[PDB]
Amino acid sequence: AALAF
Amino acid sequence: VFDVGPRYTNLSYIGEGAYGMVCSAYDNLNKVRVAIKKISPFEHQTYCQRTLREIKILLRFRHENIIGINDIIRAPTIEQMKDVYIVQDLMETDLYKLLKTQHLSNDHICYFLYQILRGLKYIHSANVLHRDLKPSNLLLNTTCDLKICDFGLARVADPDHDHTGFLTEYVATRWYRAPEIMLNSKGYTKSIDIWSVGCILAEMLSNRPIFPGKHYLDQLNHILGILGSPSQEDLNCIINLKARNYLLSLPHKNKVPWNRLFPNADSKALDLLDKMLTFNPHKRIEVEQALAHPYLEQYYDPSDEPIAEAPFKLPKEKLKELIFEETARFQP
Ligand SMILES: COC[C@H]1Cn2cc(-c3nc(Nc4ccnn4C)ncc3C)nc2C(=O)N1Cc1ccc(F)c(F)c1
Repeated sequence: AALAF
Repeated sequence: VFDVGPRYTNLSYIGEGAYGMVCSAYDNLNKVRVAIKKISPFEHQTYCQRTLREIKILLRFRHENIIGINDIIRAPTIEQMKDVYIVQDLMETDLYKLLKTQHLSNDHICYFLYQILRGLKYIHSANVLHRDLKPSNLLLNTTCDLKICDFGLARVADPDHDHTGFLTEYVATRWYRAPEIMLNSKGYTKSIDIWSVGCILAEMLSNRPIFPGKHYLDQLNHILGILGSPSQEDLNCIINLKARNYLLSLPHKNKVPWNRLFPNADSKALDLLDKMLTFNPHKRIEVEQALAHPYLEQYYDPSDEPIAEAPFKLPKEKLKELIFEETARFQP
């Protein structure tokens, strides 16, 4: 998981 | 009555306090929805003091992770002023509402904690203590931007006058109180806020308050139930006899391991939690160290974690006068 904020 | 009519209409309820109400409304000028807090505090001295300290702080602070004041609506004279309306950016929810139903990914916990500490670095750099950090005071929008709000209990830090006796009455939210509040502290040092952030981190990991004390001393007993008995070195700081002897009277307990309470948590998050939830406030991690912790490595950038440009160095009738003066800049 590497969420784009 | 929600009298913000010159340019603000279509009001929808959000929440309330002992002396006010927060609503959402359409801004006919900027063509965006905003939040408006109707504040009616003038009949109670406590309500007035909290309103004034908050307006003074929020108008001076300017930070992405702290709610700002965009406008203030009130009558043109003290005589006619019964209510004060504070206009702010609209935030879709808060961390309390979010944690009631939503599991957070590790990335969300990391980014939310980073923003909390980023805002807190600014607050502390102005020599101000928030003193009521908790999930409902952390506003969130749909893009996961976080802003700290509710500075009604805020104070300028005063470590020289922090000492008090055992069982001294305290106003801020019970579940987020550091152990020393119940022992020997007035909550006038920066370490008070770090403890609350540690409680918030634990709550983000499990969706439940870590220390849900039901009354004043039960709070200390929940804390010690997890941290275990304070060490001899930490008892060295507790010199007031009633507090010391209370702790010595308790049966021995060993520490509950963080990895047993939070088995699905990132090990680096638990190492930072341990440092925030340190019993001895003198050994507890400070906000700049917490930002530099390995858990926050993907976000840490001290050049992009600004500090304040300068430190922040009465009857209800007189407090009303000061609220009028403080809000004057918003009159046309
Ligand atoms: C009722 O609020 C309580 C608390 C939290 N809070 C939330 C917000 C706030 N909430 C949203 N949105 C939002 C959140 C959740 N869902 N939504 C939709 N957006 C913008 C803002 C500024 N402001 C405040 C605030 O000042 N306090 C303090 C306070 C003290 C005394 C009072 F009398 C008082 F009325 C309010």
